[PDB]
Amino acid sequence: RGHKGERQRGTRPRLGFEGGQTPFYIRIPKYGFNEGHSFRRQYKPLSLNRLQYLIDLGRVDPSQPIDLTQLVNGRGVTIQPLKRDYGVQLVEEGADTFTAKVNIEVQLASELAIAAIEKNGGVVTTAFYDPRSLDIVCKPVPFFLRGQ
Amino acid sequence: ADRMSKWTSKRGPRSFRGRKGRGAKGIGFLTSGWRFVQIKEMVPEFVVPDLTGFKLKPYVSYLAPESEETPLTAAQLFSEAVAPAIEKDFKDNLEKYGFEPTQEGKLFQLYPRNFLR
Amino acid sequence: NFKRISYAKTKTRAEVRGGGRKPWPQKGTGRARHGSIRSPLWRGGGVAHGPRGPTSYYYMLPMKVRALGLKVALTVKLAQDDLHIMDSLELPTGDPQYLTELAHYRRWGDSVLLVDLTHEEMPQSIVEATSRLKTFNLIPAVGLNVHSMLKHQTLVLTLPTVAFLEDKLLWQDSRYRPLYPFSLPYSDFP
Amino acid sequence: FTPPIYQPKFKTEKEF
Amino acid sequence: LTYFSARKGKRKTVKAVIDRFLRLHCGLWVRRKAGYKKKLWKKTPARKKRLREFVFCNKTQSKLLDKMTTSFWKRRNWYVDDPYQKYHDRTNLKV
Amino acid sequence: ISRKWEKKNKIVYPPQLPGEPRRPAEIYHCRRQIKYSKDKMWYLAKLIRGMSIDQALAQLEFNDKKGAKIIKEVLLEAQDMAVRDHNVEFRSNLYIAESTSGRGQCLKRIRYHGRGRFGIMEKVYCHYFVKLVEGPPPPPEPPKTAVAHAKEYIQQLRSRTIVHTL
Amino acid sequence: IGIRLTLPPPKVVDRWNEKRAMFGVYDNIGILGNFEKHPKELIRGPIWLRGWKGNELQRCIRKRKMVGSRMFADDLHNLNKRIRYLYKHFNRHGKFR
Amino acid sequence: PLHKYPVWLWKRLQLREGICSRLPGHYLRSLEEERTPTPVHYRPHGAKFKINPKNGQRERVEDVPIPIYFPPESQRGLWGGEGWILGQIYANNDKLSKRLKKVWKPQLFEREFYSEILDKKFTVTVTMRTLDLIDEAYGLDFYILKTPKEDLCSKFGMDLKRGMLLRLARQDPQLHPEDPERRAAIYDKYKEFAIPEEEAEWVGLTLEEAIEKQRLLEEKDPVPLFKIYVAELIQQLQQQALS
RNA sequence: GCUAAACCUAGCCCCAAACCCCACCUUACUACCAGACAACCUUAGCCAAACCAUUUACCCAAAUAAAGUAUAGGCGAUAGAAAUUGAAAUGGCGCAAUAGAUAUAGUACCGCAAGGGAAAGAUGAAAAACAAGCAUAAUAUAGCAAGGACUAACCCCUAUACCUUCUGCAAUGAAUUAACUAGAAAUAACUUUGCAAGGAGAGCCAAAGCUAAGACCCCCGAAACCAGACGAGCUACCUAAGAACAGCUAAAAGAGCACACCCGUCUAUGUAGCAAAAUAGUGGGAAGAUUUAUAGGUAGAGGCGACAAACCUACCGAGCCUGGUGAUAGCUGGUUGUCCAAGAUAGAAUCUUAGUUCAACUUUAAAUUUGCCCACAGAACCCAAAUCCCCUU
RNA sequence: ACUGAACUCCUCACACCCAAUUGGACCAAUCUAUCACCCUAUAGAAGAACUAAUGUUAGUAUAAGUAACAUGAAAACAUUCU
RNA sequence: UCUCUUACUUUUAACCAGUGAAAUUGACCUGCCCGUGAGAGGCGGGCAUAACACAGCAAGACGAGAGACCCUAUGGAGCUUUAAUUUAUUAAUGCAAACAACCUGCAUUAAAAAUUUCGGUUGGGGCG
Ligand SMILES: Nc1nc2c(ncn2[C@@H]2O[C@H](COP(=O)(O)OP(=O)(O)OP(=O)(O)O)[C@@H](O)[C@H]2O)c(=O)[nH]1
Ligand SMILES: [Mg+2]
Ligand SMILES: [Mg+2]
Ligand SMILES: [Mg+2]
Ligand SMILES: [Mg+2]
Ligand SMILES: [Mg+2]
Ligand SMILES: [Mg+2]
Ligand SMILES: [Mg+2]
Ligand SMILES: [Mg+2]
Ligand SMILES: [Mg+2]
Ligand SMILES: [Mg+2]
Ligand SMILES: [Mg+2]
Ligand SMILES: [Mg+2]
Ligand SMILES: [Mg+2]
Ligand SMILES: [Mg+2]
Ligand SMILES: [Mg+2]
Ligand SMILES: [Mg+2]
Ligand SMILES: [Mg+2]
Ligand SMILES: [Mg+2]
Ligand SMILES: [Mg+2]
Ligand SMILES: [Mg+2]
Ligand SMILES: [Mg+2]
Ligand SMILES: [Mg+2]
Ligand SMILES: [Mg+2]
Ligand SMILES: [Mg+2]
Ligand SMILES: [Mg+2]
Ligand SMILES: [Mg+2]
Ligand SMILES: [Mg+2]
Ligand SMILES: [Mg+2]
Ligand SMILES: [Mg+2]
Repeated sequence: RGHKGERQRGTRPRLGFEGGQTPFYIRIPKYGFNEGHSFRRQYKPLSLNRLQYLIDLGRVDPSQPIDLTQLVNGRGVTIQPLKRDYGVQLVEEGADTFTAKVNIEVQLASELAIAAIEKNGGVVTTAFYDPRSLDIVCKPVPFFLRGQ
Repeated sequence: ADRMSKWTSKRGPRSFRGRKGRGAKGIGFLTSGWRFVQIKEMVPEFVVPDLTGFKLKPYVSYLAPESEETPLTAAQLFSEAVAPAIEKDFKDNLEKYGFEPTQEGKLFQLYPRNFLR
Repeated sequence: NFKRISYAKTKTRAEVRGGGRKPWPQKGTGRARHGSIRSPLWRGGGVAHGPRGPTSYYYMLPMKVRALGLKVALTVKLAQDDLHIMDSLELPTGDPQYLTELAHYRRWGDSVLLVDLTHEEMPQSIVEATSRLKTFNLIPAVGLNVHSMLKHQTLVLTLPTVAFLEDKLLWQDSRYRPLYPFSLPYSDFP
Repeated sequence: FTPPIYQPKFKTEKEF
Repeated sequence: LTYFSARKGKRKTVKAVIDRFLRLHCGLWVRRKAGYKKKLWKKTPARKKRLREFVFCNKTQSKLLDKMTTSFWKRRNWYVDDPYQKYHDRTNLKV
Repeated sequence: ISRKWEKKNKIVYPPQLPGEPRRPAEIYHCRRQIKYSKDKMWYLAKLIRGMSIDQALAQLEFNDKKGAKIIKEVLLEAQDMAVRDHNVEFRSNLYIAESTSGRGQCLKRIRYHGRGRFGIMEKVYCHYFVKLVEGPPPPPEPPKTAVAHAKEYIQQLRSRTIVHTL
Repeated sequence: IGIRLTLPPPKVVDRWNEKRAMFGVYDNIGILGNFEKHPKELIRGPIWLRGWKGNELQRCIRKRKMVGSRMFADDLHNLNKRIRYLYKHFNRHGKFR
Repeated sequence: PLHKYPVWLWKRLQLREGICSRLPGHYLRSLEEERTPTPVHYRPHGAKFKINPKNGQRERVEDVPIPIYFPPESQRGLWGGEGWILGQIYANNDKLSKRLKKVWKPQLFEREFYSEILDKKFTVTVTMRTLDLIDEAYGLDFYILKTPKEDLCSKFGMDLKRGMLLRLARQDPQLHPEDPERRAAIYDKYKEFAIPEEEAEWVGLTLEEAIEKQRLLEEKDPVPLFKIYVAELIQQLQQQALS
C-alpha cells in the first residue's frame, strides 16, 4: 500500500476526480452523441457471403421461403429484440460470388443486395416487425409455451 | 439501592411500614381517631368437629388392599346421586331431583364460590 | 465445489452484543484509545475478516466441458482396464457374498461402480446384492459422474448403458449453439 | 479531569 | 463511481461520461473540443475550425472512460444510418 | 499443581548386595500453603541447609521470624516419620540435605488508594520442602588454599597450546 | 504451553459411508437426462443462494430481497446495517479506484 | 431463524385464526378488500400511457397517491376524503433552495345536515369538498349511502351509513311514526341501497368493534351439566323402553 | 520442584423444515368503596459530494433477464424503473471454554435511573476405590552482552538494541509469557481449458470470438451530529408544611463580640492522601437576603442562575444512556511464513502544497527494430564550461 | 620496501546484500476429496502464520519484601491503673 | 522572618516481628576526561576498574506521571453579526375562503430562531 497517505488508508477520491481541478470528463462539453440511443433501431447485418455459406452448408434451405425464423433456426444470425434489434438487413458484401436462387424476407435490404438476389433468380422482400412480433418470430417455441 | 430483596413492611419509613402488611386478612375497619372496629363476622370461625368416638387415624394400616384411583367426575356423581331417582320417577321441573337453577339465595354458593376452603 | 454452501459465519464488531459506549475517554486514563469493548482487538470482540453468512461456491463449467470430462473418464477406465461391459446386471442370487466373491475372482478393484440404464428396470437381484454393500455401488445411467468413476476402482456398464452414454455424449458433439434451454421442445431433441 | 476507573469487584474477591 | 449498486450489486455507469463522449467499438473515445461554443466572435477562423472538430482521447483518458462506463456501452450497435459506422473499426493498424 | 515431593518418599530401591555400602536413608517432607512469603522463607531454608537436624532445630527455636516455627514443626514431623517409617535408627543422625521454599497458590485482593485508585494485593502463600539424609552432616567445603590456587594457575599455564598454527 | 501433551483421540473416517459413496451422483442430470433438470436444482441450501454466487454485499442484498420479510427483527436490522457498511466499503474504500 | 410466513401476512393469519375467524364472511371480505380512494389532493393522470416530450416516446404513467394524515377530529366529522397533507416544499419553489416542512390543512366549517332516513339533524364539522359531494349526490343520505368506506373516510360517516342501512333493511316504523305514507316514500326513494339486516349490522365496524360484537353475540353462560345429563339419561331410558 | 501446563463437551453459529392455589397498575407482586385522563401526527442526523447549502442506495410482497437500460441529478456525487420474461424446491470443507450466544447469566458486580455487564469446568467403569516467574544454584576488572575464537566461562580482537516517522540519527512503542489481533471486489487485461464464426443450459457477447476457472484492493482511534429514553435522593431556583440559632453588649437592628451551625481568607500537612478537594491552625457570617430535615416541581435546540457561562448525580460553552454506529478522520499508530529478482527526486493543476489526478520514473508480459556512444557539416543578430544534431565505431 | 577491502586472482560453488513498489519459486498448520496409517501424498478451500498498535484478556516479574498499616500498662486475665 | 542558628519533645525516621501496594520497566555485564555528534554509560583516543550489601544526596539518565506556546486539518463546537441561505415556527396585516370574529390557503412585513462557512502567500499585529 505504500507510505502513509490517503491511498494507503484506502480513502482515495472517486474515479475521475483530479484533486480539485475540473475533471476532464466534466470539462468536455456535453454533446448528443448517444441521445436516443436506446430508441434507435438496430438491424443485424446478413451479408450475401454469410447467406451463401449457410445455403452451402445446408443450414438454410433455399427450397422454402427464407425468413427471420429460418435464419435464426439455422443459426445464421442472432437477434436480440431486447437490445433494440429490429431484424436483419441484407448486406451487399459477397454479392459478386452469390449464386443461390432464394426467396428471402428481411427488414432492410441494400440496393446491391437486392440486385444480386434478383439476378440469381430469387425474390427479396423487406418486411417490418415490431419488437414483440420480432421476438416471437425469432423464438417461436417459447412463445407457444407462453400459451397465448 | 437494593432492587432484588423483596419489598416488605420492614423497609420504608414509618408511613410505609405501617401501611404495608404481611398478607394477614383484614378483620375490620378504622374509624375516627384510628380506632379499629373489629367485625365479628369478618373473623374466620373454625368449625371444628367433635372427634370423640372417631375411628379414623392419621395413618392407614399397610394391610389395606391396593385400589385403582378413580377421580370423581360430574357424570359419576350424577349417576350415583341423581340417576336412581330420575329413573324411578320416569318409570312411574328438575328442582325436585336436586337441581338448583340459580346459586343465589344459598348460604354456600358454588359459583362465584363464597365460602372458605 | 458447485454444490458447496459453507454455513460458517462470525459476528462482526457491529453484531457482537453490547459495545456501544466508549470504554474510557480518549485522554487522561493513560490507556490505549478504544471506541468499544467489541472491536476485533478485544477478547470477546468481533471478527475483522471472518466468514460471512452462508457462502455459495456455485459455478457451471460449459456442458461441453462436462461431457468431455465424462468421455475422458470413460476412456481412462477403458485404457487402464477398469471398465467391464455386461450384457445385463442380473445375478443368480441377491446374496452380497456372491457379488463380492465374483469381483475378487475376476480381479476387480476393492470398489465397483455398477451402472444400469434406468432406475426402475434394475434387476431385483443386483439391487438386493448392492443394497448391503459399501464398496459396490449401483447407480442409474443418468447418475454417472467423473467423481464416482474416479472414487470407484472399477466401472461396470451394461450394453444399454453403453449405447445410452454414447448417444448422450456424442450428441454434445455436432450440436448447434442453443437457441434456448434444451428442456424446451426442439425439432429433433427428445 | 478524568474520573478514576474501578475494575470489576469479582477479580479481587476470589477464594480458594 | 458505484462499483456495487445497493439494489442490484452491479457496477453503475457515470452518465456524465455518456452525455459527453462517444465510444467507437474499436476502443477509441471521441469528444468535442472544450469552448467550441464560447465567444466565437473573438476566435480566429483557424481556431474555430480546430474547435469544431471531433477529437480522439488519450490512452489513459480512454481507460478512465472505459472504467467509468459499463459493458453495455462497449457493445456492437448496428444502427441504421450511423455516421460513425466506418469509424467503429480500425484498418491497417500495426501494433 | 505439582505434588512430586510427597511421591519422592514412595520410591523403593532394590535390596543391596552384602558387598555394597549401606545406602543412607532419605526422607522427603513438605508443608503446603504456608501463609508466608516464599522470599522470606528462603532465608530460613538457606540458613538450615546442610546442618544436622538437632542444630537446625536449635537455630530455628531462637529465630524471631514466623517461618521459623513452621520450619521447626516440619523438621520435627520429618524426624518422626524418618524414625517410624523410613527405618532411621537415630533421631539425631539426620542432616538437611535440601531445604527450599516455593511459591504457593496466592489470592488477589484490592488495596484502596487515595484518589479512587487501587492496587492488587496478593495474599502470598508458600510451600516448604526438606530432604533429610541419614548420617553426619557433610563437612563444609574448606576454603581454597594458596597451594591449591598456585596448582590451578600452573595447570592453566601448562594447558597452553600454540593457538592458530600447525 | 499452547501444545497438547497427549495425542488427540484417533479420528476414524468411513470413506465408504453412503454419503461419500453416492457423492456426486446426478451431477450430470442435465446432460444425461435430456436437460429436464438443471444440476443447480440438485443444490440444497438457503433459498436465496441456490444456484447463485456473489460477494458478501450481493449475498446480503439477495438475502434481504428474498427472505427479508421473514427475517427476525434484530437479524433484519443487522442485515440492513451490514448492507449499508458493505456499500460504503466497496464503493468508497480500497486500494484501486 | 426465519418466520414461516412474511411478517406482513401476520394480520391476515390472525384474521384467519380465532374469533376473527368466527366473524361473518361478508364483514371479513369487506375488511380484506381494499380499493384506492378517489383522488382528492392530487390530479390523476388521464391515461395509462403518455408521450413524454423529452424523447417523444410512449411511456407508462402511474397515479401514486399523496399520503394523507387524518387527525382523530376528522372521524367525528364528514371530510370529503380530505385531510392534512404533511409534506415538504422548496422555498420559493426551486430545488436549489432550502427544504421546509409544510402542513396543508383543510378549511373546516360547522354545518347542520338533515338525514331523511334518520329524521334527525346533525351538526358536523365539514369541508367544502364534502358539501360539493353532498350536492352531487343530491342529499346527505344519498352521499352517505353511495360513498364507499375509503372515499367517506370518517368513522362518523360509516356509523351514519350503518344506521341508514339498518333503517332501510328493517323498514323501521320508527321513521316518521303516524306517517306511514311518508315513511314508505322515503324507503322507496332510498330503496336501491337496501341490504339484508344481517349484513347491514356489520357495516362500517372497525375490527375491534366487530370482535366485541361477535363476543357479545356468542357469549353464553355455560349450561349446567345437570340439564345435559338429565336429558341424556332420559333419552337413554326412552331408547331402553322402546327397545 | 513450585507456580503451573494439558484436555472435551457444556453449549453455541448458519441454514432447511415447520407458524407461534394465592398476590400483582396504590409504594407492583398490597383480600374489600362514587369513576371518567385516556392511543394514532413527515424521522432526523451521521455520512458522500473530498467544504457545504439542492442532493446522497435502505421487509419492497417471483429468482433470472430487460439493466445499471429509459430516466432523475448543484445533469454532480450519485439515484434508477417499467412494459416484457416466469424458474425450481436435507444438514455443515461451522466454533470447541480468550472460540461459539453476553450467557454457568442478563446472574454477580457497576449506575439514582434509563442502562452497562463479567469470569469460570475439566480424575476415573466405579470415590459405596513443556511459557513467563522463581528454587535447586548470588556475585569478580570491561562495557547492546554477542561473534571470531580458544586447552580454557571471562580475559584477547570486532561489533553505535529493535519497530515506526522523518533526507539522516534524535523522537514514538514495547516489563515479560500465553492466547487473540488487521487486504473483503468489479472494469478490463494476463495464464490455462472447452467450443469456434460462433460461444453460452433463454437474456448476453461476437469483424476470433465466447464460455469457465485462476489471480488485485486492511486494522485500531476522535472531538462531533441527530432520534428516542433516563435523570432536580448532588447541585441552581422554587412550592407545602416544619425545625435550629448558647452566652455577653445593646435594644426591637439584613446591630457588635462570640458557641452550636453555615462558609472557606491565609498558612502548614497531604498530593495513589483519612479524603477523586481532606486535616490542623487561622479566619467570614452566626435573629437573618440565615442555616436546615421532609415531600413535591422546573430536563437538555432545554432547566436554573444575587452572570461565575455558574450548577443540572465526581469529567456541562450544552447532562447521561441507548440507537443511527463498524459515524467520519487527506491525521497518529499498527499492518503476522521462507527465498530470489528488477527497483530512486521533472514538472503541471488543485480551498492546493500533511492530500490527490495527470505527467516523469519504476515493475511485469508481448510485438518489432533499431537504441546509446557519436566524424565532418550545421544551429543570430541585437553587440566561458558547454549544449543540441550526428556517419562510423 | 611493507601493511592494507566484500576490488582482483586463486580451489570449489554460485539465484543467494537497495526504501516504497513490482515479478516469481517454495511453504508451516487447519478442514474437505482420495491416499497414507508413528504423521504422509496429490489436489480443493480458508477466521490460513505476530519481536511491536501507551493493542484486549489472563499469568508472573521490576520497583520491593520497598511505601504504607496496626495493639495504652500490669495481672489472678477476676481485676486494677494511666 | 532574619543577623545565625541552636536545644529538646512528638510524628517521621533507622533496626526486629507480622501484613504488604503504586507509578515505572526494550535488554543492560549500567564508569570518568576530551572529541564526534546539534545532545554520549554504550561511538573514537586516553584514564579508571575484585565482589557485592546498608544509610544518605539529588548533578545526569533531555528522570517519571501529568502541563503550557506556535502551526496544520477543505477537524469540531460555543458566541456575535450589516457572512450566505431560509421562514419551517410565532406576531401582525393584505387578498381569497366562509358568512364581524374563528378556521383554512396564498402573499408581505418583523420577532425569533435554524443549517452552513469563514480561500492562499506576505515571523505575528495594523494598514496594505
Ligand atoms: N438442514 C437441516 N436439516 C434438518 C434440521 N433439523 C432436522 N433436519 C433434517 O430433518 C430430517 C428429519 O429429522 P429427524 O429428526 O431424523 O426426524 P423427524 O423428527 O421426523 O424430523 P422433523 O419432522 O423435521 O422434526 C433429517 O433429514 C434431518 O437431517 C436442521 O436444523 N437443518
Ligand atoms: Mg504519499
Ligand atoms: Mg453497536
Ligand atoms: Mg463472541
Ligand atoms: Mg472514594
Ligand atoms: Mg462531505
Ligand atoms: Mg465465552
Ligand atoms: Mg520455565
Ligand atoms: Mg515505554
Ligand atoms: Mg431537591
Ligand atoms: Mg443569640
Ligand atoms: Mg448580625
Ligand atoms: Mg461575566
Ligand atoms: Mg468569561
Ligand atoms: Mg456529570
Ligand atoms: Mg475509521
Ligand atoms: Mg537487486
Ligand atoms: Mg478551486
Ligand atoms: Mg491534506
Ligand atoms: Mg589482504
Ligand atoms: Mg489471522
Ligand atoms: Mg504471541
Ligand atoms: Mg503488544
Ligand atoms: Mg518481592
Ligand atoms: Mg528503595
Ligand atoms: Mg516506613
Ligand atoms: Mg519489615
Ligand atoms: Mg561529551
Ligand atoms: Mg543507594
Ligand atoms: Mg543513557
